[PDB]
Amino acid sequence: PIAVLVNGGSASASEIVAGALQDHKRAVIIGEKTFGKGSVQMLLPVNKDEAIKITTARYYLPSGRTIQAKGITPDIVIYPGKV
Amino acid sequence: PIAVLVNGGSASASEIVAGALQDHKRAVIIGEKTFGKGSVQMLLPVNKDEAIKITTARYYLPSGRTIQAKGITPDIVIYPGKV
Repeated sequence: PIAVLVNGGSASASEIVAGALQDHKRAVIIGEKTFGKGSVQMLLPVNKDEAIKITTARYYLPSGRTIQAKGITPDIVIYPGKV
Repeated sequence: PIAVLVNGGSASASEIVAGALQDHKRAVIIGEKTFGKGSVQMLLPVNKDEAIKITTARYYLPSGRTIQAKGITPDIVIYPGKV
């Protein structure tokens, strides 16, 4: 058994696991909505000493739905607080 | 699926339904510890018009443990409050 905890501070790779497991029903995502990330920033030179960091592609979760920019909705939504 | 809720104000076949499901893994008891009260009382006549009210037997949960006066310990323990 698995139980992944996510919140508004999770991005990119931490959303791939939290979304591939949820789409495969391999875990229960608990927490809040995740920080929308999931775009790769390829660095390529342009000038002799300067370059550009430009978004090139985005990767989508096993279903097909995209991380940008909705994020992951946990199955059991619960905000942080005292027990 | 089932999800039973119990509280310290439950007893006397409120722990037969909760206890039997818990021992058969048919539900997930949630709440606080129940008020331990398991016993059978009868009114055996002893004299012409005098009788005694004496407990003779209790009911033991499917496992074989007793309700009086341990009660039912929920699998998930929480207390009343605002989420």
